Amino acid sequence: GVEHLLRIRLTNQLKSLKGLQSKLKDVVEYLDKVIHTILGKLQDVFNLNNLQKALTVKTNDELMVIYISNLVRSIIAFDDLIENKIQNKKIQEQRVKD
Amino acid sequence: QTNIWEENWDDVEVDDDFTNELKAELDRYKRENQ
Amino acid sequence: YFKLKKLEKEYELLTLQEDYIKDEQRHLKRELKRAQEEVKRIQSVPLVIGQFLEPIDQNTGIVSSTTGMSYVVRILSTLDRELLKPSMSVALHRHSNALVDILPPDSDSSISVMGENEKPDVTYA
Amino acid sequence: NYEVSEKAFLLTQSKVSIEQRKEAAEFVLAKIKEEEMAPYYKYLCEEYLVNNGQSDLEHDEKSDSLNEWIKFDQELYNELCKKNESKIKELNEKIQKLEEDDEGELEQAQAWINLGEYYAQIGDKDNAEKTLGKSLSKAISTGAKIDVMLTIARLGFFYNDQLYVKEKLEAVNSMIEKGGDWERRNRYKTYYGIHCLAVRNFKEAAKLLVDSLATFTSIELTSYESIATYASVTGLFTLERTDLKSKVIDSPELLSLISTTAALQSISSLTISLYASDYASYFPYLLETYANVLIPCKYLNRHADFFVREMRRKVYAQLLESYKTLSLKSMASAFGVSVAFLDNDLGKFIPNKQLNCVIDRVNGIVETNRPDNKNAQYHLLVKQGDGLLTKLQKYGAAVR
Amino acid sequence: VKRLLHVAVSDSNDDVRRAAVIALGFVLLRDYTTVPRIVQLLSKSHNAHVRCGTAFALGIACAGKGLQSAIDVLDPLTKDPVDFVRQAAMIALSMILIQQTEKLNPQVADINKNFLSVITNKHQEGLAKFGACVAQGIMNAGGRNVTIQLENADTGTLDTKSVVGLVMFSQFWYWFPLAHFLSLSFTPT
Amino acid sequence: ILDKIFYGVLDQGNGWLYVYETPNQDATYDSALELVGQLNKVVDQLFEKAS
Amino acid sequence: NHKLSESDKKSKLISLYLLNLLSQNNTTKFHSELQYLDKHIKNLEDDSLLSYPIKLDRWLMEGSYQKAWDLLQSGSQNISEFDSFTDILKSAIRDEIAKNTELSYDFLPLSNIKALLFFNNEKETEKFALERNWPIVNSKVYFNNQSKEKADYEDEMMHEEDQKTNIIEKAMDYAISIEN
Amino acid sequence: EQKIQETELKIRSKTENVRRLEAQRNALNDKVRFIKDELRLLQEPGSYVGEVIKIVSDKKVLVKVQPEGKYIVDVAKDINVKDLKASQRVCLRSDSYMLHKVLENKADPLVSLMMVEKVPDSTYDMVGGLTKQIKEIKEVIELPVKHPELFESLGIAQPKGVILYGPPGTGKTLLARAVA
Amino acid sequence: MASTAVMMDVDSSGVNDLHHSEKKYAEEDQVQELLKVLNEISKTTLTLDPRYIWRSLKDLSSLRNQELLNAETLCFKTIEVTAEINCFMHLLVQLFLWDSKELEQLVEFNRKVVIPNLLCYYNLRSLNLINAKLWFYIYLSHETLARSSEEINSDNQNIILRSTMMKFLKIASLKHDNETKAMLINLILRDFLNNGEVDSASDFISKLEYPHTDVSSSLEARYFFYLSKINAIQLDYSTANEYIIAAIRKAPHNSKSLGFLQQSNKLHCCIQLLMGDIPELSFFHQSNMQKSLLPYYHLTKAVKLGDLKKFTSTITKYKQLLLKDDTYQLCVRLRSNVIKTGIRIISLTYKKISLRDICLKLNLDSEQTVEYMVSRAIRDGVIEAKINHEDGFIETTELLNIYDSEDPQQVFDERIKFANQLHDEYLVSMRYPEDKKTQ
Repeated sequence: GVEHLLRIRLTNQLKSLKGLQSKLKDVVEYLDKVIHTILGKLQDVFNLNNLQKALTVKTNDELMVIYISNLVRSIIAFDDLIENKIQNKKIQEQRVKD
Repeated sequence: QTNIWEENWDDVEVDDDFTNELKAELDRYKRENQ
Repeated sequence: YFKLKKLEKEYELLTLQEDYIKDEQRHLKRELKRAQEEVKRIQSVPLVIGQFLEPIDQNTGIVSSTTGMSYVVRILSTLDRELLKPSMSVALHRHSNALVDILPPDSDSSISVMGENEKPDVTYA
Repeated sequence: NYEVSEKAFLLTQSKVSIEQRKEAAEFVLAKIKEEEMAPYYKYLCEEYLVNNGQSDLEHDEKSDSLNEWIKFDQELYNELCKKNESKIKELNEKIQKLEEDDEGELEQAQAWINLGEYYAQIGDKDNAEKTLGKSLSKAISTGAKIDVMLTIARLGFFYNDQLYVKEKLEAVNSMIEKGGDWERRNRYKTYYGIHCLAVRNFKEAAKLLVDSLATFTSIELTSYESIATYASVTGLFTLERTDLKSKVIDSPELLSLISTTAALQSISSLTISLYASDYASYFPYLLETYANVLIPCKYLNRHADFFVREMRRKVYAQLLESYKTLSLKSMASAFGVSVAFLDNDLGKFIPNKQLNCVIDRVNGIVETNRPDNKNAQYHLLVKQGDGLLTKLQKYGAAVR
Repeated sequence: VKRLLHVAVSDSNDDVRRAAVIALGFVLLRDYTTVPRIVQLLSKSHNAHVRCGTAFALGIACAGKGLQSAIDVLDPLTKDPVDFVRQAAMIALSMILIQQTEKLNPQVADINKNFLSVITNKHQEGLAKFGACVAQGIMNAGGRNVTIQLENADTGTLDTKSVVGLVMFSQFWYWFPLAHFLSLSFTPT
Repeated sequence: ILDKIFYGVLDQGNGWLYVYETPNQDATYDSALELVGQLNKVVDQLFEKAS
Repeated sequence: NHKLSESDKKSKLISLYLLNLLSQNNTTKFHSELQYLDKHIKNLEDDSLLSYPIKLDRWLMEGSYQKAWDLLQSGSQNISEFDSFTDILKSAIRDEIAKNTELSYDFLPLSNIKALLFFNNEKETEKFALERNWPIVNSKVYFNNQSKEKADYEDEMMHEEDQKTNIIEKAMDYAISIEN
Repeated sequence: EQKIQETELKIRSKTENVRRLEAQRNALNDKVRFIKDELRLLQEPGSYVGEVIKIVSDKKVLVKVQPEGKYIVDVAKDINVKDLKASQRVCLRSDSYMLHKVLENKADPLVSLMMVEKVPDSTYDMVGGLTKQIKEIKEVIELPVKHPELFESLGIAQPKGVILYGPPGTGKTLLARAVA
Repeated sequence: MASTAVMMDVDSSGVNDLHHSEKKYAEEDQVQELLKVLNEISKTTLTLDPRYIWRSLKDLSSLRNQELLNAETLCFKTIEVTAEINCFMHLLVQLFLWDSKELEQLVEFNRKVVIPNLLCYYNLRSLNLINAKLWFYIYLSHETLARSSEEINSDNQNIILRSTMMKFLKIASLKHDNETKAMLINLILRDFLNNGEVDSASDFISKLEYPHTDVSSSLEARYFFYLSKINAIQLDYSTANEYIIAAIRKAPHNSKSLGFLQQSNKLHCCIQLLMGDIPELSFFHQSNMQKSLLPYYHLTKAVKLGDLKKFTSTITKYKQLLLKDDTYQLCVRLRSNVIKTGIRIISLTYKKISLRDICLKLNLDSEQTVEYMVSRAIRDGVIEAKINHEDGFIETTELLNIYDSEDPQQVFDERIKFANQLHDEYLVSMRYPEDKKTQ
């Protein structure tokens, strides 16, 4: 019945703001609400960033092979259809006997 | 030049082997001198 | 200048001619997908087991019924020749009576099963 | 056939000794008597012609030919044409009678093969082929298709040729994957290890060449020392030491023929002396091998510096290494050799793309460095989207 | 139109689309021209309603006009498995086909007989025969001597009353006691 | 017996060799080159078929 | 065609002017003028004046000026009319060497750099080095930063690590999506 | 003048985007119906294979369905009675019990120890050395087989059956098969 | 006979009538394909002779008879119109040194064809029925001059031509007034490549490429070909080569592979030289010198070592061949560039060498120019090393990366830019089969 209703990636990002929105406010809220220690507990994991190391760059290492098929992904596209379709056309367009 | 040899890199160079031996002697001859 | 106001102007149509289509483009595009749904959705469970025999063509084949029927039936548009397999235990629609799916598993219909001691208890010699 | 093309090759290569010239065609002189060899021995005498093969009673007779033995006579032709005719005539009506009687098919093909082998003895890269066709036309057996191999192997390597026979070899091989059961596979692998040994095999069929021995050789298409000799060298010069020190470390094969031809004594042997990591001794054993091995034998010459210097590299690469360290002197000097010169070609390995050598001249010092992941990830990546761009345009050429 | 299209493109409900397709031939009235080429898309579609709504607008646009070309597009639709479809197609044709008949248009014979065929057919619905008998009677409206006219080059100008019966008749299998509205565009020869 | 290098670089003034590492990089395009090496050929052949 | 009239210092002029172009430090147009030249070598080699710039350029281009810089002091055209750019050029030369030094060297004796700059006074150099803004202690020009690294623009593009590749991804995914 | 002249070439160029959408039309709409097309056949009663016992003049093929028994039933109009054969694998209209269409008939050797391997393979060279026999065999079989009329030309009745007598067990079957 | 000759023309006109119906997709490509067949029958004999009668009677047909200038006569306002033009096309075609020797007759006639009742109303109508090559290809021959004195003032006809080509560049309205265009440039390009500095190539570049589709890949490549030589002394190499790498197969030429593609290849060889790459001439041995490579090989042969003397000697020997190809200007740079190339492999391998070993190689060459010569080298990079003479130690850098950088992934965007490559261009070629099914 739900299927009778409605009718990949991006959204995943889209909360990028949400907590971060209220968060500093939430501080400034409590900051200027009382103007608790939990907040400082939240704090230390902030440093958990600018963290990036050459360790980061190892990504591309991985990302290298990640792209190997990118040809092959379409290489078979790069191969078949219009070859055969032309053939099929060459079939079809040459069909045309009488 | 013919058709298919092992081709590339490239023709390299020439007169080495005997040159080497010429020196392999000389080398060893120098090493005989040693 | 002249005959174009006659002529040229009539090409504004041909502009729209495009503009008619790419609209209708997405139509089939979507009309695909929500429809692409159900053509998938026609599969369902409370089936009858059987054994595939041999395809008559692509999307046609003979199977065996556990009941002893064997008939020309339709199949998955899913499997073709590749994923279609030479004989198979097969999922059978009842009255549409067609091939729902191949079956990887099982064993023991009759026949009367198979003798299995998995890891037999006897050392040789 | 066999020694012909080599004794051809022998004298066609003649540099070192007149014997290199002499002793080869010596036989061939007797052998063109033995067989009517003229028709290619014709172009064989035009093969090494315009070097020292410049002395013939048909083609050319020149003083600057150190080989006069590349000579003929028209009697040879008379001898030939008679032999030829004789051969021809006999087989003709014979084959014609086989045709007359509808006598056998392979039996028809029989005299065909007989008709065929002449053009090997004769040197005709000819009728035998058409004969082979009309042999193979009469073939109900891969065993006759086997003769294709025989034929084609005698075809290609009577001239030490290339591809078609190899392709034929491919063709005749691809036909039945019975590979002549165990054997013609070898014969396949043999000549495949020879075709591809033009000029290469290098990593490729040298293995195979090494792989099957002694399981075949041919007589007329090869000897047993030959295969061994060849198989050793390249496979040695190329293949994995582990393998080599598993295999050519020694094999009953080797153990059989070790020094039996003396001729080798070196190839792996003095390379096992390389594989004994001397500095010097092998470095002489190189040319000690080279001129005794490479120059003498068909592919062994034409590839040349592939080896030389590559074992010469080989001596840098695994034996002496970069080396990762140690003052080049202690290498280049304490090894009693030319510092600079050795270092030069040694330095010529710096850009060869093979050196992980890191080499100073002044300090005469050498280093190394990991080869990262480079290897061959994208580097060759370019080639194929290109090889597609070939198609991609070729496709875009399809169109109309 | 672009909206109407995309709307028909973008709506779940088919009737709307059907409708949306139908109403096209109104804003598409003045050119029946491309309407076949127009519907030549919607001629071919998984959905009946689409293929239904096709019939009307084109059958409307050429109602007072020609184009067996336009017509012939619909004859496959006259065979679309839903009788309601062909019923529409039946109608749509006759809406065009009045006065056009007899070797001027030879096709009318079948088309007529098709009705009769259907009208004979017991396996054709009272969807099918409905439109058939009606589309027959359509062709025969006003002693068959009368025509169907809107934006009449006679006046060069519209008359809304011509329209009305259509839009009235639009929902009929919805609400049956309507089509008598169609009497409006009946026009003398 | 990596296998196998023997080995680094001895030094006269001193008396010893060097060292290095094994693990280089994964076999990937090595694996892949073959494919895209293979691909064209038959499809080149396939283009030929269509031609 | 112009044989109708012809003259000589026409050589000298363009010579001066190529040398001008040369001093004007516009490489291709300079060279492409040699290409725009009608008869080139036929013209060129036969004029030492014409022979200056490219032979100079030979030197000049890659950055060893030694004889070139020397040559222009001895240059008969420099000795005749050309000393205009010769001055410019000298400076023009050394600034590259300055970078070449700056590239080749961090810390160079003030003698060597002067030896390089062909100066008599090193304070001649010291200006340049400090005009170059070169870190210097006594007797030695230093390069602590041989280059301009950071410095504002050329930013926001590469690092275009994912963003471009993300868009590439995005693109590729549109090359996947718009493939529809 | 030419004022509105090239104005065509504007829309005259537009002729293309049409054809893209035109390419798209097919590129799209082909799918739709097609994807739609399967929807019907998904509604089916079934399709009866059948094993034809025979036909008669009636043009009702006489058949035993494999799980069912024998029914004599009409054919499809698209097939002859003559093209037909017994046992014939066919699509039977399920509940119409008439031929829906014909399939590949499957057939046919048998068992009971009379069974037939049909033209087996061996080559006579493989027991080779017997060939005197083989030649005799060829003479008694192959030449009779390959060209019987040579013996008809001679005007005999050539061997209709053959004997072989002597050492046993070479793969003696090969003797027979290879010739055969 | 003359019939069958004309019968071709008839059938061509028959297909010209297919143009007199409409484009000409056939007719042009027909005319194109016909232009291939133009070789076969030919002569003028009763070809041109009855052609007058076959034309008869139009004024310009009689004007063209001035080009006929023979014994024809015999006997034989609409069907005669573009046919005559199409024959004026053939009139051009006639003259290839086919049915002609000195087109300077026809030079005037070119104009006197091109100018009158031609070069006028054709914008979309005549579809590259102009072949300005065939126009200029005439003058191309004549430009064997030398002789003309230029001629004239200098050489104004060719000037006027550029202007006349400009007069099409004018007439190039981008209404599809295109195809022929950059030939006109290719002309002017090679006219710069006669005496000139292309740099208005940039202005030529400013306009366009030969847009786009309908042009023969040939000229489209022949575009790049010259368009390369722009970057040649513009000293862009890649892009130049990229043009070659847009040029060669690629415009299928095989016939034109022989003389012409060598030229192409001749330049191509120079590129990696300019980039110091020296690809394997192992093939470039063949279908090559003979008449093209081997000096480049000799160059490469040098450029492998880059021994200035030995290098120069090549030039010294092949200068005229260089000169013949005006490749001389090149390679003068690459002299030390390989010397510097060697520098890299002199053992930059050691993290240094000292001064005077890396001087030693220059103490093999020159001294304290070393300072320069290495700064000369270090200048461009081309090696990465350091020094200080204070130390007198020439310090040769790692040159070592664990890459994990975008460096390969640049090369993927490369691939990625081809991820669509035909993948898209299939959709490009999806229309043709299936929308011609719609017809």
